[PDB]
Order: sequence, then structure tokens, then C-alpha cells
Amino acid sequence: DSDIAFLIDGSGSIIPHDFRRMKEFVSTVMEQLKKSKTLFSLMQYSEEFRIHFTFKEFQNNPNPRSLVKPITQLLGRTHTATGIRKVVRELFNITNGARKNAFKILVVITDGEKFGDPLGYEDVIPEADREGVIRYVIGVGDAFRSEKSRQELNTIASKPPRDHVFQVNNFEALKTIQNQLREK
Ligand SMILES: CCC(C)(C)C(=O)O[C@H]1C[C@@H](C)C=C2C=C[C@H](C)[C@H](CC[C@@H](O)C[C@@H](O)CC(=O)O)[C@H]21
Ligand SMILES: [Mg+2]
Repeated sequence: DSDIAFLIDGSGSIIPHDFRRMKEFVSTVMEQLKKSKTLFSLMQYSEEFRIHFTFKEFQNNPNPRSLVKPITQLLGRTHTATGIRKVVRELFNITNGARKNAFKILVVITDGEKFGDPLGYEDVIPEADREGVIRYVIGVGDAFRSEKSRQELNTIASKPPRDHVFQVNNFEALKTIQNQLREK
């Protein structure tokens, strides 16, 4: 009943310690939701974009370790808004294994410093709402330490922000998603 896509920040500002933590966060969400009706898909972005697995590819090989282990960090600039547009148009496409009546969830993992993107969040967030995608944001590094990055996380997340913005250092986001999925 639910299709969950990950969009993870592989840009130069993300230190390898945090990138590693993104990989274990994503893997743990998948591992915890195994034996459920959830499909998973993941894109890494910087100034380039890498689909590491589609929903269909997860369905054919639902092994979180096998799917996430070979992921290496892109480095480069931070095109978060374009990444969101590509997730919506490509990952949640039926050609890639996305399902018609599935509950759509996007989990964006970033430090909240979009940089060099020709697109603004105003260019892509409406499209995300148009396709019914629920957006959770997982902050990393110093995302919560300045007002600019805090507000950027809020801008990406579905409303209200306090229900959709979380940290990579814990699994509160997973608890919330599990609760949402249970209720739904
Ligand atoms: C891009 C060519 C340019 C501007 C001439 C240059 O000399 O560029 C330097 C100077 C500085 C002002 C701005 C830069 C922008 C991108 C380059 C990866 C580089 C490193 C800063 C960058 O690593 C900061 C991270 O935040 C990247 C990201 O995560 O988006 C850095
Ligand atoms: Mg960056």
C-alpha cells in the first residue's frame, strides 16, 4: 500500500561520516519494513543524479544490504530541487514499478543547503503535491544549527513541518512513518 522513495544528498558539503549514516538510516528503514507491503526506490543527487534502484529493482532484489552497500558518494554541488523533480517524474513512474493506488512517500536526506540548482523549491514542491507525494525530511550535519538551513528543511517537508522534519541521528522519522502507515 506504500511506495517510499529516498533522495539522498551526496554533495561535497556532506562529510563521509554523515553519508555513511545516511546509508545505514535508509537500510534500517528498509530492513524494518521488510515483510510489509512497502516498495523502495533510491536516488542520490549532487549536481548529477543517480538512481541506485527503482521500485521494480527493489521488488526483484529486496535486500537492503545488497542494494545500499555499493553506493558511493558523488560529491559536487547540491541540486536538491531538481532532485525532487526527478524523483517525482522518474521514481514514482509506473514504468519503474510504482503502483497506482499506493501511498507515496518521499524521504529527503540533506544538510539543507541547496546550492547551484537552476531550480527553486517553488518550481518543484507544487508538482510533488500535485502527485500526492508526502515529504519527510531528514536533516544531517549542521542543518538544525542555523535559521536558513532549518527553514530550508521546512520548505521541503510536507505540512506541518514538525510532523515531517527529523534527524538522521535517530529513528524518530521511522517511528512516525510506521505510525502513519498503521493509521492509513
Ligand atoms: C565552481 C567554480 C568556482 C566558483 C570558480 C570555484 O572555485 O568554486 C569554489 C569557490 C567557492 C566560492 C564556491 C565553490 C563552489 C563549488 C565548488 C565545489 C567549490 C567548493 C565549495 C563547495 O564544496 C561547497 C559545498 O557546499 C558544495 C555543495 O555541497 O554543494 C567552491
Ligand atoms: Mg551540499
